[PDB]
Parts: sequence; C-alpha cells; structure tokens
Amino acid sequence: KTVVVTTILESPYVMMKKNHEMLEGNERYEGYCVDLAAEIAKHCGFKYKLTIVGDGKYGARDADTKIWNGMVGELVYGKADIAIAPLTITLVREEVIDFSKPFMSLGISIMIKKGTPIESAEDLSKQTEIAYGTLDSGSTKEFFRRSKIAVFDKMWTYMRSAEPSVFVRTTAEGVARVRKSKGKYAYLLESTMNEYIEQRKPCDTMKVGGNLDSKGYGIATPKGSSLGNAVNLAVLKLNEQGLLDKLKNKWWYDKGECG
Amino acid sequence: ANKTVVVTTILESPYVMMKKNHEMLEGNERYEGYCVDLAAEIAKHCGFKYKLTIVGDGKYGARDADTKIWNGMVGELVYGKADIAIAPLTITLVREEVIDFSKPFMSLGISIMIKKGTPIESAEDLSKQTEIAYGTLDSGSTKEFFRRSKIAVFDKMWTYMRSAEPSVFVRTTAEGVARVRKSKGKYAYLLESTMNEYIEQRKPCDTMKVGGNLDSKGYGIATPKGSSLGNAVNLAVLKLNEQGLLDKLKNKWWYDKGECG
Ligand SMILES: O=C(O)[C@H]1NCCc2c(O)noc21
Ligand SMILES: O=C(O)[C@H]1NCCc2c(O)noc21
Ligand SMILES: [Zn+2]
Ligand SMILES: [Zn+2]
Ligand SMILES: [Zn+2]
Repeated sequence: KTVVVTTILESPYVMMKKNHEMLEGNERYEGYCVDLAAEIAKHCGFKYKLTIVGDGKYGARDADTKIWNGMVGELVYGKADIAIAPLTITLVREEVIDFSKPFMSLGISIMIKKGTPIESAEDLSKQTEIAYGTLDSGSTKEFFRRSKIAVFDKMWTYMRSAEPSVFVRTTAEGVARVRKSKGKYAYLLESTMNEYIEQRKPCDTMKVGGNLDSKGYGIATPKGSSLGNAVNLAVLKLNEQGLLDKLKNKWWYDKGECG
Repeated sequence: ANKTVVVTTILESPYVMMKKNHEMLEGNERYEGYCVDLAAEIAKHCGFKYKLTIVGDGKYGARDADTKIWNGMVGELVYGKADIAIAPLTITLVREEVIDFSKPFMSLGISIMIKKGTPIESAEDLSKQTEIAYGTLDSGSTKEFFRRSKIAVFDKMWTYMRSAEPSVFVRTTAEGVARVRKSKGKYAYLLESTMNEYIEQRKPCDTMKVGGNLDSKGYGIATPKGSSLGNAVNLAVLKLNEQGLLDKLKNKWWYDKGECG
C-alpha cells in the first residue's frame, strides 16, 4: 500500500517547483521536507503520495466541538498516514498523535522590518505604536495563550484583544504584513522560518533578539500506527549520518540571496 | 503495587553533585543539581516515590564489541537494576534500539574546549595540525560520533585520535577538563556544548568553547523498553518544558551561579 503523506506549503520545506505545471504527483514539489520524505521512505521501504493538507493549517482543537483541524486532524481522522512537515512537538498534540524524535530544533522568535526600534519581546510588550501578532491555529499562538510569565502574559493579553486582528492565516501573510507596514507591525514566528526569510530578497526583514523557547519538529503518525517505530529510527539514523545538517545547508544558506 | 522507583544517574556537574554536607544527610537529600531538580519534578507530575542511585561503573553506556554487554546507566536499565535514568544521557540510535527515551529535555552539540589563547578556531583547525592533541570521553556518544563519521574532517580527526599515543581519551569529563587546564594549550577536549559552556563559567576561568557545534541532538529521560513509566514521563517532560521549568533550571545551574562575571 502507498503511504498517504500529508504536508503543507511552507518555505523552504515544501514548495511548488518553477515548472510544476508540466510535472505530476510528487515531482511537482521540492524542498527540505520533500527530500526528507524521500529519505524516510527509502530507509523505511515504502511508496508514498505527497498531498497538501486541505485547510492549509498545522492543527489545533476547536474548544467547542473538540474537533482537530490541519495536519493533526488529517492524521486523527484517518485521512492521512503520516505528516512530514515543520510540525511542532507539543503536549496537546502528543496526547492525540505520535511524534518521532525531533528532526530539527527551533524557538519562537521575532521578525522586524529593518530599522524597527525593537530588540526584544520586552520591548514589544511595553509599547503600543508597533502592532505584533502570530500565526493562527499553530503552536506559537498557543504558547502565548498558556504563558503567564510577566512579559508574555502581557503580550497575549494585548494580542488576544487587539483590533484589527494581528493574527494571520499563513506565514507568507504574516511576512508580507511586516514588509508592507512601514515598521508598524512585527511578527512572532519560529526561528527556522525567520532565519530563512532573512536570507531572501528583497532582504528587508531581520530576526532580532533570541528565541523565547526551545523545541522541535517531529514526523507525526496516528496513535499506535505500525510506521511510527521505523520512522522514528529512520530520523535518528538520518541525523547521525549528517544528512539532516546537509539538507538544512542546501535549503537555507546555499540558497541565500542577501550575500 | 506501591514501588519506590530506582533512579540511576551519574555524578556530573552541574547535573548531579554531592552536597557539601552530604555526610550528615540521607537518601535523595545528599544530592543537588539540575537532574536532581528534574527528578523531583518528574516524580511529582508522574506521582511516584523514587530513590536516586549513582551508576556503579560511572559511565553513560556503550556495548562492548566482544562481550556484547552494555555498561553504564544504559546497562543498568537493560539488565533490570534500575527503573529509569535521569542524566545528561544522549539520545542515539544504538541506545534507542535497546531502551526507551522521552522527547529531549535539553538540546546540545559536540563542541571544542580549549585553554584560552590556544590557536584553534575550528575542527578543521584541529585536523589540519598535530602540535595540539585532542580527545573525547570514553564510553560516550561523542566518541562513537567520530568512530562512525563519514565526513572528511571528522574521519581525519578520528583516525588520528584512535591511534594516538599516549591515549587522548579520558574516563570522566573532569579528567578531560583538568588535562586541558594543565596542558598549556597543547591539549584540546571534545565534549558536549552544555558542559563546555558550564565549565567556561567556573574558576579559574581559563577555558573556552570555540567554534560552532559539530552536530545537533538531545538529552532524553530513559526507561527500559516497554516499561509502563515511559508514557507518563514523556508527557511530563513536554509539560514541564512548556511551563518554562526547564529553562528556569538551566538558568539556575549555569548562569545564576557563574563565577566569571
Ligand atoms: O504549529 C506548528 O506546528 C508550528 N510550526 C509551524 C510554524 C508555526 C507557527 O508559525 N506557529 O506555530 C507553528
Ligand atoms: O554518552 C552520553 O550520553 C553523552 N552525554 C554525557 C556527556 C558525553 C560525552 O562527554 N561524550 O558523550 C556524552
Ligand atoms: Zn540515505
Ligand atoms: Zn564527600
Ligand atoms: Zn511542577
């Protein structure tokens, strides 16, 4: 049986190729997670189909219906066999799905438009002229909803009440908002994507400050699925052989246009 | 069914250390450190009584190539002497094949410790020369990293290290540090960034971590394969990390206690 692999369009993990229109199936896509899947699949010995998660989300639970969306939902409700994406290992998710050991480390970070007088979360939290938000339906937004350390609680309180909404549907949307808001909008997102964007034309954004936390991405499977075991072992072997570090260099820095 | 959980661990600063007055204290109270703090938390959130015990042979764990027997903290779990290990125990493939690991509670990488002023900036630097000697911990993941590496700079360093005389390998982290301090810059030490960074904050303040990490990995809390504890422990680590506890603990034992301004 072919493995249904759910993933999301997010750079530089999974992207459509320049010439995608003439390509078919898995060949249409390229990127870090695209290579990883091939590798995972090779060492685990399976054929698989890359499909793009329908609602374009990572996954969260509707507090009312208790229904999961995003890639989490596709796994939980049986639509997909495995998620290969920049999906953050968290407690509420681990309660309903399986994660492999982290294939990549990262932290919540701040993106600014160059020249923006912000150096920290502290800075953001003690001012009002510059708006800031996060990705909706992701681990980052949950972070602030659950974090009552002084600075963060203050920020969440501002964000959860802010108007018009500081929250965004995708990273691209968040990133475009920073770029067009003449420095009046900052964007909270994971260091991996932040660092990546900093190295792309128009080269007008930067990561300022350090990460707010430490965590990781895991390959996810439905609870107690037969693939979880081998997948997990594969990730370890891949990390140990330098392949992961190799892919990260290939997709981040070898592919960087801000010299 | 009320069983005190036997916790195997290792004496490694600042993870687990003897209290100055341990001679007058009993049980768990004899000890202090990051992993001592962690152990108390994990047991509280998993609802169990536990006894801290120092690993008998003082090692992390490797499989003897001849006898095929596992030593160190890993062996303790494999052969049933202990119920759980809570230490700076690196998650690796060969270990994961024989025991269970939680999701990582701390991140790290192989790094270079030098005596200050030692003309070394990188691994490539070590490999390109011979005046300065360098070694790793025995029976650890770092050594195995090099013995297995297929990348040029690392195979070079390995083939040098494995044949070098006298041996550039040490029995304990402390032995490696002292050797750096006493070797006038003629010896450099390969170890994980977490320990490197700790030691750089201690008197006499004569060492430093140079370069970037060679790799990226994690410490995990280990249980015997199939043990019932694994699930809760794993869930506990994820919550403690999200509630910020792990971040606090690293502050407490590394930086709030720095002797080097
Ligand atoms: O939800 C997730 O899996 C996280 N990884 C993707 C990027 C992200 C984000 O912007 N907020 O939370 C996350
Ligand atoms: O083996 C291990 O679990 C690693 N963590 C402890 C310190 C260490 C070391 O010096 N080499 O490898 C390791
Ligand atoms: Zn391969
Ligand atoms: Zn003593
Ligand atoms: Zn607690």
